Amino acid sequence: THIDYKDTELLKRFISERGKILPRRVTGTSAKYQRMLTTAIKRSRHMALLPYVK
Amino acid sequence: MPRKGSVPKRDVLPDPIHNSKLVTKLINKIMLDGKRGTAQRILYSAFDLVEQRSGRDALEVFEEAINNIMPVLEVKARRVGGSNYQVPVEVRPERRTTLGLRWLVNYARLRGEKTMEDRLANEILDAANNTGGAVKKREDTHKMAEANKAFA
Amino acid sequence: TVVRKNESLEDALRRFKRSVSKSGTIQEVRKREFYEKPSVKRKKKSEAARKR
Amino acid sequence: NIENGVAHIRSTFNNTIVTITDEFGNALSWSSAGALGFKGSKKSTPFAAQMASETASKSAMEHGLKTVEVTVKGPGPGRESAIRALQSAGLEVTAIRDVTPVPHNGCRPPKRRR
RNA sequence: AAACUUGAGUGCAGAAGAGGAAAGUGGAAUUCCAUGUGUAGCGGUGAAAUGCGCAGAGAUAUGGAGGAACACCAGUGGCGAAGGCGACUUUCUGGUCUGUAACUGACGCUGAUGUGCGAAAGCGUGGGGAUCAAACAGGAUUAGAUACCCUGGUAGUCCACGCCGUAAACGAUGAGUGCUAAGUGUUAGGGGGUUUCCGCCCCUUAGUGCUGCAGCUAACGCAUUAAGCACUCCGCCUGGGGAGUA
Repeated sequence: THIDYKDTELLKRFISERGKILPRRVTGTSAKYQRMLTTAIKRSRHMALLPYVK
Repeated sequence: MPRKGSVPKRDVLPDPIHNSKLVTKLINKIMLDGKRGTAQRILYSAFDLVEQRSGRDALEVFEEAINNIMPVLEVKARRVGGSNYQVPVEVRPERRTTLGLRWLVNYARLRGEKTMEDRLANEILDAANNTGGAVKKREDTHKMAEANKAFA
Repeated sequence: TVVRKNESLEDALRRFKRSVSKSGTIQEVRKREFYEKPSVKRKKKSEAARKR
Repeated sequence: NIENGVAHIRSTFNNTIVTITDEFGNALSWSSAGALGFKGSKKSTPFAAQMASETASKSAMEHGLKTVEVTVKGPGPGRESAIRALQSAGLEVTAIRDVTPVPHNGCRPPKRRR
């Protein structure tokens, strides 16, 4: 599949308790999932669906 | 052996008159130059004036006077270099007993009268009444170690 | 940024001492106390990863 | 103005500084370690925070602002010892925040120190 | 003079990527200014001082301007021939890998001279100037300073166009193609086998590491990413200084 940047609820379990990114070391996702995630988490920071810090 | 561990501390023999260990330890510290009898006679004539200037028996008065001598905080120097190097450290109970006996005698030797017949007993009643010279350096330690309280 | 109430202050600190240690504040500003060279942090991150 | 405010501390590597203000910040009172006769390098101690916190809080006295909900804004040794000593004044610390400036790799920091 | 398909290249179908270039967008922080509120220091160090502040400092709150970078993700990961490349979006554009076998039919490899890229610091013509900062100024340390430390600060750091063409430009190892125990991480695919309610297992391809035989080495060590066994071509060495100097 492909992460859409509007699907906030599956995308905000990956954000931190302040707004940072959890590494895949502590989350447990794969390699290409994590960097397909991170280009969607940062387009959602830009359109205020997720903060930069809380 | 002070680096193999600790030295085994040894037992003392309590006094026959007061039936007190604390009296005999005062005998040994006022024993200048190994003379046991010529110093013990003076202590046995330096609590009769205590019992003359106060109706209570002096074995109560001794352990009441030293409590205004024995401090609760002192300074042990830790080699930190450019820091204050003066850590306020509380006192172990063995050093708590000894260091009160030390100040009681070392300022009894610097009074106006010459005889330790009454050099000693004057400072005891001062320490019994929370005053004098051996009390006021406890407060000097409690104005020095209690001023540099940033190293608790 | 966590509110702690219905307790004392010596237990809200126990929350707050580990809500800062699990954050990029103290380990971040200790890193940026001085400018490191742009090829010595690539080895500093390599030593902080090969040891894990 | 009574019993509503924001407490700001920012303990750096020197000279723990504290300014208590209202909830819409207007600098009610402040104190430092230098304002207590600590001239230099004794100010970087938790014991300096033991007195500097309440001597601004208790010497506020203009409105009776007796709640704080403190804010931490500095990496320092007397960081948590300035909020522990704030309940010596006893002002119901209810919301502790570590709002410290953390850059997004923005500017060039100064040189290494040999 | 013909014939072939493996090498090489194009198709077709899938991917992955901080590969470049140009134009936009965005947030945190730094500095400066304007304002509100507010009061004695702030700052700095092994200790201080220079410096700053009562012409309201710092601290705090809002707003503004401007320049520079892009926290987290971020990893002995990815990409590029090397230098190198890290916010986000769009346009323009280069390369690699996998699989299929349709097609071309040795079209290949290396490459002197040549011609182009090439970190930083520099230089030129203009911009821009926030932090940082050679030179420089001042305060401390020391036995002594032009060092270290601290305050301040110019060129520079940044952009545009021309240059310069050098680095411990390093894997101190040229490129190409074969062949030669294995074990193990990881990245990008593919075909399987169960099936998993998207997670493993085995085989294979191309990268990227860590161990380790044979063999090699003067010894350390290297070991399918050779420094092993071969063949082609190119660069280069033949005592140390004098010297990468006349």
